[PDB]
Amino acid sequence: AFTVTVPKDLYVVEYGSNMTIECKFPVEKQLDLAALIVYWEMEDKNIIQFVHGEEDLKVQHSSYRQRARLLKDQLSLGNAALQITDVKLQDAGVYRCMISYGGADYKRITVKVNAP
Amino acid sequence: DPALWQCVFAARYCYEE
Ligand SMILES: *CC(=O)Nc1ccc(NC(=O)C*)cc1
Repeated sequence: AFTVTVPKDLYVVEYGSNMTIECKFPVEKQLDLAALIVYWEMEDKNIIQFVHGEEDLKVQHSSYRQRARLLKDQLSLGNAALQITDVKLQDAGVYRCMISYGGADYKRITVKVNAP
Repeated sequence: DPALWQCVFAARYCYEE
């Protein structure tokens, strides 16, 4: 039916770097932005709420404001790519993309943060 | 499912802000 995939399921990133984590979803021909819903969450923090073709930033957790955003132009390729700039120690944890595009599915990604 | 996710995203927004 509708499956969401992740290239890797664990990312180890250095403190202060930028990271891009990816979720893939099925896209048949062009893209129905009306149909597309994306949610990124980690731990109990609201990262990204994208639904019915529109962004919502007021719901975003304050620690990610202006630091985290969803990379749109890959979506037409079936890629929900969350980029976080200037990774902090507190960005370590378990993330989860949730995609609705007709069907719905989600995957989990673990992030590990170093320090040097 | 997107309903449930928007239910939870809105619930936390109430808590945070
Ligand atoms: C199902 C659902 O969406 N429940 C819900 C949404 C939003 C809020 N918001 C606040 O309480 C501010 C509560 C419950």
